[PDB]
Amino acid sequence: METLKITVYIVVTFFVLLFVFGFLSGDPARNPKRKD
Amino acid sequence: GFAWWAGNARLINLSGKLLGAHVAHAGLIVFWAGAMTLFELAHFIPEKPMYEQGLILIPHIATLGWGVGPGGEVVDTFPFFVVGVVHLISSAVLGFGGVYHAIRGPETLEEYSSFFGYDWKDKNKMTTILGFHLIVLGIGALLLVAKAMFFGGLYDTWAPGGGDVRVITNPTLDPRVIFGYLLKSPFGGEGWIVSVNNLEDVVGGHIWIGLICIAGGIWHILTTPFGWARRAFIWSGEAYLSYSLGALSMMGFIATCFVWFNNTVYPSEFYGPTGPEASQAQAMTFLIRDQKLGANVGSAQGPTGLGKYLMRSPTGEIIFGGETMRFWDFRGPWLEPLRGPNGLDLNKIKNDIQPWQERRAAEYMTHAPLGSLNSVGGVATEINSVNFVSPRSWLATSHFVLAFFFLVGHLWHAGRARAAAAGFEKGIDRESEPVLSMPSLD
Amino acid sequence: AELTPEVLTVPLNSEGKTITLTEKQYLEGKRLFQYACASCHVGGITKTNPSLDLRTETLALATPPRDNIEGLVDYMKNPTTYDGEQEIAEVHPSLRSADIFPKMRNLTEKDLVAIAGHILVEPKILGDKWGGGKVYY
Amino acid sequence: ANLWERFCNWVTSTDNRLYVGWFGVIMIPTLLAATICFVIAFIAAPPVDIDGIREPVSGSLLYGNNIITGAVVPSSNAIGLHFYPIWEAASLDEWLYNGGPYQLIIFHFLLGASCYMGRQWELSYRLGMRPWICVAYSAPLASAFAVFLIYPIGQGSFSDGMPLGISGTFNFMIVFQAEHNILMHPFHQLGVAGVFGGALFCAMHGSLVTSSLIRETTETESANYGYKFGQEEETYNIVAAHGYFGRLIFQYASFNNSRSLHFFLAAWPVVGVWFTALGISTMAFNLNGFNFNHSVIDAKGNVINTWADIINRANLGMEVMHERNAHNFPLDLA
Amino acid sequence: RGWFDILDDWLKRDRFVFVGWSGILLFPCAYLALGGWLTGTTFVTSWYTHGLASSYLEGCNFLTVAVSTPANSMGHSLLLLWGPEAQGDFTRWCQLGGLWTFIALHGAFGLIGFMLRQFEIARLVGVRPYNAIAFSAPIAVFVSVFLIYPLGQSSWFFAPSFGVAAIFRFLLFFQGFHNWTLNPFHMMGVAGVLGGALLCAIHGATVENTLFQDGEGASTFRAFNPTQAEETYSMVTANRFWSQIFGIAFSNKRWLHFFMLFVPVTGLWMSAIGVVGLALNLRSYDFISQEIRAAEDPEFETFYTKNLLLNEGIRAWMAPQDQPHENFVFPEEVLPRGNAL
Amino acid sequence: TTGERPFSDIITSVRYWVIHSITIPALFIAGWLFVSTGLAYDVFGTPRPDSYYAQEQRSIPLVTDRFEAKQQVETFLEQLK
Amino acid sequence: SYPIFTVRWVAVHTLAVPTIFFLGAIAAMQFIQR
Ligand code: CLA
Ligand code: CLA
Ligand code: CLA
Ligand code: CLA
Ligand code: CLA
Ligand code: HEC
Ligand SMILES: CC1=C(/C=C/C(C)=C/C=C/C(C)=C/C=C/C=C(C)/C=C/C=C(C)/C=C/C2=C(C)CCCC2(C)C)C(C)(C)CCC1
Ligand SMILES: CC1=C(/C=C/C(C)=C/C=C/C(C)=C/C=C/C=C(C)/C=C/C=C(C)/C=C/C2=C(C)CCCC2(C)C)C(C)(C)CCC1
Ligand SMILES: CC1=C(/C=C/C(C)=C/C=C/C(C)=C/C=C/C=C(C)/C=C/C=C(C)/C=C/C2=C(C)CCCC2(C)C)C(C)(C)CCC1
Ligand code: OEY
Ligand SMILES: [Cl-]
Ligand SMILES: [Cl-]
Ligand SMILES: [Fe+2]
Repeated sequence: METLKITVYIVVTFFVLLFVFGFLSGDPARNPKRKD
Repeated sequence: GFAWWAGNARLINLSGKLLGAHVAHAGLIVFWAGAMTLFELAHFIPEKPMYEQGLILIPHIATLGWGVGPGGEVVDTFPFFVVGVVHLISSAVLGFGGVYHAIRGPETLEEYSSFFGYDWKDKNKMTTILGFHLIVLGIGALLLVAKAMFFGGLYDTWAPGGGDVRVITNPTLDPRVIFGYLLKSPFGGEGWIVSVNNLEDVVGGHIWIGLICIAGGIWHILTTPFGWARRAFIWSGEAYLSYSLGALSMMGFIATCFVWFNNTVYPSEFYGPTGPEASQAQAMTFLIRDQKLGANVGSAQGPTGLGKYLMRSPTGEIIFGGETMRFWDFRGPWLEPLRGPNGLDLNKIKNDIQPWQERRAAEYMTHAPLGSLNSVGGVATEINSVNFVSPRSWLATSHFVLAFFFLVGHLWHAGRARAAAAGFEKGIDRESEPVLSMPSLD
Repeated sequence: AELTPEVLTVPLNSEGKTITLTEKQYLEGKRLFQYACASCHVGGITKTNPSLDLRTETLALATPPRDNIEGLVDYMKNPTTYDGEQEIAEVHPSLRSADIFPKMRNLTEKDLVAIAGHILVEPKILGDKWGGGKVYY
Repeated sequence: ANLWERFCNWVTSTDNRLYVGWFGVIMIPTLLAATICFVIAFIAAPPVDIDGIREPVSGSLLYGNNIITGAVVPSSNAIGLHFYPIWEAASLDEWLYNGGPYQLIIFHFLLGASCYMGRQWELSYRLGMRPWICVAYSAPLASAFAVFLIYPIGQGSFSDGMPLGISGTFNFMIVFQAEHNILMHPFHQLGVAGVFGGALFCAMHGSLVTSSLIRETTETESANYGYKFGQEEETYNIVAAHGYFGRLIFQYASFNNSRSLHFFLAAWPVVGVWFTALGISTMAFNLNGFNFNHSVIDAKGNVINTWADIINRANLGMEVMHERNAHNFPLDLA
Repeated sequence: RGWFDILDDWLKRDRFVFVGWSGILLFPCAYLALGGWLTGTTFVTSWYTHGLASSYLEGCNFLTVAVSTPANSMGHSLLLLWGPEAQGDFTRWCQLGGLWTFIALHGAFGLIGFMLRQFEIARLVGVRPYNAIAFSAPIAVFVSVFLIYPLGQSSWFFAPSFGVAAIFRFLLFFQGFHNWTLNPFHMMGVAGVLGGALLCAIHGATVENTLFQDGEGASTFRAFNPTQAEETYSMVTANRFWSQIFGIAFSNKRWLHFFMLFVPVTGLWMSAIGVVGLALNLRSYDFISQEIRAAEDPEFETFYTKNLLLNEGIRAWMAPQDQPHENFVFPEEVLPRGNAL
Repeated sequence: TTGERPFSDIITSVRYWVIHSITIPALFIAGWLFVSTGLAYDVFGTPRPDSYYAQEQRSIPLVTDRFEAKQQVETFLEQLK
Repeated sequence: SYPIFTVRWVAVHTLAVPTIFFLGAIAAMQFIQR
C-alpha cells in the first residue's frame, strides 16, 4: 500500500509540473496570428 | 466599437470616467451595508435569536464583540446603529466623487497627472497600483488584529460559560500552526482553512497576512515583472479583470463552505447551527430522553445491528449513531464536554449532561438549516407554521451562485482577452484562415 | 363552515365552567403560538418528544388535567412532567424560566389565555390532523 | 530544437489527429483512469455498503444486475466526506466493501472533465477561433459538479451523490424530490424551460433550414449531396425561411440575422441549464422548492387542499420509504 | 371570378397576421382553448370533481392553479354543455369539469389548424413543408397523453389536469403506478429532448465562434447581411475543431440541420408510443429475474428493488386523497414506512 | 411593410392615449367589480370561504353519478342552507 | 391615411380587452379575507 501511495504522488506531481511548465513556456505566443 | 449592451466596455481607455464608475459603484456597496444594517436594526427584536430574524449583517457586528454580552445576549444596540449610519453617510461622499469623476471630471487622467494616469500595458505603473492596494489590505487585516487585542476583543463562542467577548492576548505566531492550515486536506476530518476553531489562530493569521500584504505591497512598488512572468501573461485591462474574477470566484466558494461548516467565526449563537450541528443535536436530544426513561444507551443495538445511539467511526472513536454518523467530525462548544480521548465518553453521558446542554440541543435540532424558498421551516413535506430559513442557507446559496457566475465571467473574459490580444476576437480573416493553411488531418 | 361561538367555546377549568373566545383572541393565540411554540409544536405534535402531544385527549390524561384554560395557563408558568412528579421549567419554555427562554418574557397574562385558547380550539377544526403527524398532512 | 521545446511543440501541435495541449496532459490520464475503473466495477465489483448500515447494495453485472439496474454504488455513509483512496484501506477487499471505486472514478472524471472544458478554450486559441465554445460546455460540466460533488458536500456525504447507473440515477432523483420539492423550485422549472426550449428550437431551426434548401439535386438522390464541404455560398435561402416563419406567426417575431439567431440557439439551453445546476447546488444547502402545504383554508380554518397538497402526499410516500433501515430518529435532517 | 375565389383572395392577403383557410379552424379554437384555461384558472374550483381548490378566486397562486379533469363518475363523457350531464346549465357544467373537455377538444382541433397553417403558408411561399412535419411530434404527444391515455383508463379523471403543480402530480403518479422512468420508450424520449437541447446549444455556440470577420467593430451581429450568398461562419474551421476535440464532426450542413430536425422529433414520437402502452397498464414495471431472486434471497438488493419500495410508498400515501371516489381508507398500521420516519 | 399603422406610432399619439386612459381603467374597474360584487362566485359556481363544508361536516361533496350529477351538487348546496 | 380598424386591430383587442379586465378581478382578489 505504502508503495502504491508513493507511486501515485510521483505520477501526479509529474503531470502537474508538466502542466505548470507547459504554460510557462510562452503559451501566449502559440497562436496563428500574433506572437509574443 | 461596442453595442449599447456592452457599453461599459467603452470605458477601457477612459481612465477618468472609469475611476468614477468604480467609485460610484464603491458608493453602492457602502450604501447597502449602511441601509441594510438600519433595516435589520429597525426590525430587530432582542428577545429572539438573531437567526429567527433573517439577520446577516448584525451577526457580523456582534462577532467583532460589539453590542453583545456573555451568551450572545444582546446588551446594547447603539453599536449596530453607529455602524449603519456611518456606512450610509460615507456613501454620499463616494457617490459624490463617483458622479463627479464620471460626468464632469476629465475623461482621461494622464494629461492632468502622471501619477493618477495609467496605461494598462505599463507593467511598472500597474504593479505599483497593485502595491498600494496590497498595503491597504494589509492595514485592514491588522485592524481586525487591533480590535481583538487592544480595542475590546472578539466574541468567543468557545469561552467557558456559554461564550463571551474576550481579548486575545496571545495570538498564534508559530508559522507551523498558521501555514499548517494551508496544507490540511480539504476533505472530511481535515477541512483545510475552514477548520480554524479558536481565535488565537484567527488573530495570528491576520498578523501574518497583514505583514505579508505590506511586504508584497512594497515589493511590487519597487520591482518590475521578471521575464518569465512577462512571457506567461496577457497584459491588458480585460486580462487583469479576468484574473480578478477568477480569484473572487474561488474566494466565493471558500466563503460558501466557511459559513456552512465553521461555527467559530460564524458562531451558532448568532447564525444558527450548522447542518452537521443540528444533525448531531437530534441524536443528543433522543439519547437524553431515552436515557431518562432508563434505556442503556451504550448497549442498545439498533435495527441494523449498529448501536441505536452510539457506534464507532471507521477509526474507532465513539460517535452518534444513525445517519449522523456522517457528521462525526463536528465539534461544538455544547458537545466537547462529553468527549474523552476515545470519543464520546459513556460515563460523562450517564452522569454529566447539563440542562443548558439539553436546552441547546433541543433548540438547534428544531432550527436546522432546512427550509423552503418562501421561508417555511423544516423538511420539504412540512406544513406551514414556522417562518424560518437559516442565515447559513441564505449566505451559503447566494455565494455559490455568485461564485459560480464569476467563474463563467473568468472564462468569458480570459478567453476574450487571449483572442483580442492575438487579434481574432472579431472573427476569422477570410483571406488568411489559419486552418486552410494547415495540412489535412487525414 | 365558519369560526362560530360554539367552536370558540372552550372549558375554563375542570369544574366544567366554560369561556367563549372571540375570533380576535383565536387569531391572537394562533399568532403567539407560532412565535413561542411551533418550532417544537407545529401541528400539535412535539418534535423533540413525539410520545407527548397536544391532542385534547392527551391533555385530559395529564396530571394535573390540562384540557382547560386554567391547566394550560398554569403549565406555561410552571410546567411539569405528564404525571406531575417533577417540575421541568429548566428544559421547557415557561415564565418561571423566562430568564433562559427569552421569548417567554413579553408574554402578558392575557397572551397566555389566547395561546391556551388556540390549543383547545384547533383540535375542534382540524380534528385528527392536530397532533396526528405526517400521516394526516 | 532543444528537447523541451520540441516536446512543447508536439503537445500544442495542431497536427495531431486528436489535440493534446497542456490541459490534455492532465485530462488523458485522469479520464483513462476513471474510465477503466468504471468499466471494471460495473461488470465485477462486489456489493457496496453505500448507506453505512452494513446493508450492501449490489451494483455490477456479475452479481445479478443488468444494463438498466447496474451501477457503481456511492461510498459508505460511514466515510461521509473523508478522502478514501486505495492506500487508506487495509486491503482492496475493504476498499470494495466501502465503495472506494466511486470516489476514485468521480474525482478523476471531474478533473479530466474540467480539463476538457479548458482544452476547448486551448485549441480555439491555436486555430484563431473565438473562445467561448467552452462557456457553453460549462453548463453541463456545472451540472456534473452539482450532483457528484456539491450536493454531497452540503449533505455531508458522498453516499448522497448521484449513483453511476440508470436506476441509481432515478433513485437519486426520487429521494431528491421527497427532500427538496425540486419540481416546485423555480430553477428546476427554468431547467425544464431550458431543455424543452432547446429541443423546440433545435427542431425549429432544423426544419427551417431543411425547408429552404436550394434545389441542387434530383429526386433520386439525397438533398444532402447539394452541399459540398467548404463551399463558400450558403446552402439555403434565409429570407425565404424568414418569409415563411414571419407569416406563420408575425414578421417581427422572426430572425433575419443569422448571427442573432444562432447566438439565441446557444444562449437559451445554456442559461437554463446553469440555473438548474444552480438549483441542485443551492438545494445542497437545503434552500428548497416552494412549500404551499396547507396554504388554503376556509372561514372556519379547514384545510382546503390544492394540487400542492397532493404533491406532498406523494413526497411523503417517498420520504417515509427511502433508506428504510437507516434512520433511528424522527427527522431526516440530512 | 366566383365567390369562392373572392374569399380565397381575402383569406390569403398579406397582412400583419396571415389568416388563410386554416385560420377558420385555427383561430376560434386556439383562442377558445386559451380563453378557457385562463377563465378556469382565475375563477373555477375543482371542489366537486377532486376536492381541491384550483383558482385565483379560491386562494391559489400561479403554480397551484389548474383546470382540473372531470369526476371519475363522468367516465369518458364528451361533457358538452347541451349534453345530458350539464343539461344546458353553464354553472353546473363548470362545476362538473366541463371546461376540461372544452379546452382539450378545442386544443386538439387548434393543433390541427396550426399544422394546416404550416402547410398553408409553406405552399404559398414555395418552401418544403418540413416545419409542418416536425410539428407532428407535439401533436402525437398531446393526443397520446391527453386523449388516448385516459380513454384507455377508467375515465378522463386520470388524464393530466391543465396546471403547473397538477402536471407535477401527474409526473409523480406515473412513477409510483407505472414506473415510467424504467420504460425504454421514455428513455428514448429523454435522449431526444436532451439530445436536442445539446444539439441546439452546441450548434449555436460553434457558429458564434467560427465567425468570419466581416465588420470592423466588436459586435459581430452588425456584420451579417440577410441577402449575402456567402456563408457567415467557417464550416472548415468548425469541422477541424470538433474532429480534434471530439474525434468526429459534421462535414455536411444539410445533414447537420436535418439531424437537428430528426433528433427531437423522433424522441417525442417514441415517448408517445410508450404512453400509449400505459393507457392499458402495459408498463415496463418489473424485471422478473430480479423479483424471483430477491424473493428467495433476502441479502439481494439493487437500486431496482429500492426504487419499487419508493413506488410502494407513493401509491399508498397519495391514493386516498388523489382518488377520492375510491373511498380508500388506509388505517395507519397498513401504511408502508421505514424505521423512525 | 404590410400597410397597417405601426405600433410605435400609435402609442406615442395623443389620440390613442386619450381613448385608452379611459378604456383601460374602465376594464380594470369592471373586472374588479365582477369580484367585489360577488357575481363571479355565482356565475361560476365557486364556493365562498364559508361554504366548502357544512358546519360540522368534513366530507367532500364529490359527484358520484353521471346523469344525476346536476341534481347531486344541487343537493349538496341545499345542505349548506 | 392608414386604416384604424384592421384584422390586426381585432386580434389585438380580442386578447387585450379581457386581459385588463382579468387583472382587475385578480387585483380585487388580494383583499378577500376568510
Ligand atoms: C467585476 C465584475 C465584472 C466586470 C467589471 C465586467 C465588465 C464587463 N463585462 Mg463581464 N461578466 C461578469 C463580471 C464582470 N464583467 C460576470 C460575472 C459574467 C458572467 C455572466 C460576465 C459576462 C459577460 C459577457 C457575456 C459580456 C461581458 C461584457 C463586459 C463588458 C461590458 C459590460 C456591459 O456594458 O454590461 C452592461 C450590463 C447589462 C447589459 C445588464 C446585464 C444585467 C444582468 C444580466 C441581469 C442581472 C439581474 C439581477 C441578477 C436581478 C435583477 C432584479 C430585478 C429587480 C431587476 C465589461 C468590460 C461584454 C464584453 O465582452 O465586452 C468586452 C459581454 O459581451 N460580461
Ligand atoms: C454600477 C453601474 C454602472 C456604472 C457606475 C456605469 C457608469 C458609466 N457608464 Mg455604464 N451601464 C450600466 C451600469 C453602469 N454604468 C448598465 C447596467 C448598462 C446597461 C443598460 C450600461 C450601459 C452604458 C452605455 C451604453 C454607456 C455607459 C457609459 C458609462 C459612463 C459614462 C456615463 C455618462 O456620461 O452618462 C451621462 C448620464 C447622464 C447625464 C444622466 C444622469 C446619470 C446620473 C449619474 C444619475 C445618478 C443619480 C444619483 C441618484 C445621484 C447621486 C448624486 C449624489 C452622489 C451627489 C459611466 C462611467 C457610456 C460611456 O462609456 O461613455 C463614453 C456609454 O456609452 N454605460
Ligand atoms: C480611489 C479613489 C479616488 C481616486 C484615485 C481619485 C483621484 C483623483 N481625484 Mg477624486 N475623489 C474621490 C476618490 C478618488 N479620487 C472621492 C472619494 C471624492 C469625493 C470625496 C473625490 C472628489 C474629487 C474632486 C472634487 C476632485 C477630485 C480630483 C481628483 C484628481 C486629483 C486629486 C488630488 O490632487 O488630490 C491629491 C491628494 C489629496 C488632496 C489628499 C486627500 C486626502 C484623503 C482625503 C485622505 C485619504 C485617507 C484614506 C485613504 C481614505 C479612506 C477613509 C475611509 C476609509 C474612512 C485625481 C485623479 C480633482 C480633479 O481631477 O479635478 C479636475 C477634483 O477636482 N476628486
Ligand atoms: C493581490 C495579490 C497579488 C497579485 C495579483 C500579484 C501579482 C504578481 N506577483 Mg506578487 N506578491 C503578492 C501579491 C500579489 N502579487 C504578495 C502579498 C507577495 C509577498 C509574498 C508577493 C510576492 C511576489 C514575488 C516575490 C514575486 C511576485 C510576482 C508576481 C507576478 C507573477 C505572478 C505569478 O506568476 O503568480 C502565479 C503563481 C505561480 C507561477 C506559482 C504559484 C504556485 C502555488 C503553489 C499555486 C497554488 C494554488 C492552489 C490551487 C490553491 C491552494 C494554495 C496552496 C498554498 C495551499 C504578478 C504580477 C513575481 C514578479 O514578477 O515580481 C516582480 C515575483 O517573483 N509577487
Ligand atoms: C369554428 C370552430 C369550432 C370548432 C371546430 C368547435 C368544436 C367544438 N366545440 Mg366550439 N365554439 C366555437 C367554434 C368551434 N367549436 C365558437 C365560435 C364558439 C362560441 C359561440 C364555441 C363555443 C362552444 C361551446 C360553448 C361548446 C363548444 C363545444 C364544441 C365541441 C362540440 C361541437 C359539436 O357537438 O357540434 C355539433 C354540431 C355541429 C358540428 C354542426 C354541424 C353543422 C351542420 C352540418 C349543418 C346543419 C344545417 C341545418 C340542419 C340545415 C338547415 C335547417 C333549418 C332549420 C334552417 C367541439 C369540440 C362544446 C364542448 O367543448 O364541449 C366539451 C361546448 O360546450 N363550442
Ligand atoms: C422545544 C424547545 C419546545 C418548545 C419551544 C415548547 N415546548 Fe412544549 N413541550 C416540549 C417537550 C419536550 C415537552 C415534553 C415534556 C415532558 O413531559 O417531558 C413538551 C410538553 C408540553 C405540553 C404537555 C403536553 C401533554 O401531552 O401533556 C404542553 C401543553 C406544551 N409543551 C405547551 C407548550 C407551549 C404552549 C409552548 C409555547 C409557548 C411550548 N410548549 C413550547 C418542547 C417544547
Ligand atoms: C454614473 C452612472 C451611473 C451610476 C451612478 C451611481 C451608482 C451613483 C451612486 C450614488 C450613491 C452612492 C449615492 C448615495 C448617496 C447617499 C446619500 C445621499 C445618503 C443620505 C444620508 C442621509 C441624509 C442620512 C440621514 C439619516 C441619518 C443621518 C440618521 C438615520 C436616519 C437617516 C437614515 C434618515 C448609472 C448606473 C446610474 C447610470 C450611468 C451613469
Ligand atoms: C488569515 C488567516 C489565516 C491565514 C491564511 C493565510 C496565511 C493564507 C495564505 C494563502 C496563500 C499563500 C495563498 C496562495 C495563493 C496562490 C494561488 C491561488 C496561486 C495561483 C496560481 C495560478 C493562478 C497559476 C496560473 C498559471 C499557471 C499555473 C501556469 C502558468 C500560467 C499561469 C500563471 C496563468 C489562517 C488560516 C491561519 C487562520 C484564519 C485567518
Ligand atoms: C370559456 C368560455 C368562453 C370563452 C371565454 C374566453 C374566450 C375567455 C377569454 C379570456 C382571456 C383572453 C383572458 C386573459 C387574461 C389573462 C390574464 C390573467 C393575464 C395576466 C398576466 C399577467 C399577470 C402577466 C404579467 C407578467 C408577469 C407575471 C411577468 C412577466 C411580465 C408580465 C408583465 C407579462 C365562451 C364565452 C365561449 C363561453 C363558453 C366558455
Ligand atoms: O435522503 Mn434522506 O436524507 Ca439525504 O440522508 Mn438522510 O436520508 Mn439518507 O443517505 Mn442518502 O438520503
Ligand atoms: Cl432509497
Ligand atoms: Cl437517524
Ligand atoms: Fe444553423
